[PDB]
Amino acid sequence: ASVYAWNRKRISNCVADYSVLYNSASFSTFKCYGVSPTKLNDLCFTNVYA
Amino acid sequence: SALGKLQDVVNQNAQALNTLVKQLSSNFGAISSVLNDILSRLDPPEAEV
Amino acid sequence: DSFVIRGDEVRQIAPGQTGKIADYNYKLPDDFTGCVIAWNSNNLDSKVG
Repeated sequence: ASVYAWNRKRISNCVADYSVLYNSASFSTFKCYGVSPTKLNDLCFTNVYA
Repeated sequence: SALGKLQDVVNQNAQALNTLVKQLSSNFGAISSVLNDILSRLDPPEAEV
Repeated sequence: DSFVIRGDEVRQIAPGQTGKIADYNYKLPDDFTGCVIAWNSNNLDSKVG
């Protein structure tokens, strides 16, 4: 969707493999704030909003 | 309340110690008050800041 | 230490900076002291084909 109508998605009750996302190498910027880009593969969250 | 002075001394000591323990759980401007959480969530540079 | 990178990648050459090159090619220490010089060499390094 457009920026003013940014699309939102809900992620829960699943196993998130962030290593593949980080190693995709196709991302111009992967700026992680509050959490490190690495060390994110061993953390647990109640929610993820995309 | 016949031993008010001694009870007051004990209360002051206990209250100071409890205040210290409670202060052990303040952010002071950090992301979280839990050192383990900071270490597990952040990498060296911002971890140390 | 001399090398060649892309212009957009010049940012990754810095202490405490996370990136593919900065992590797997040339990592500077967090307390690095020194200076980084970067200059464009398109006319001397780019050829048709």
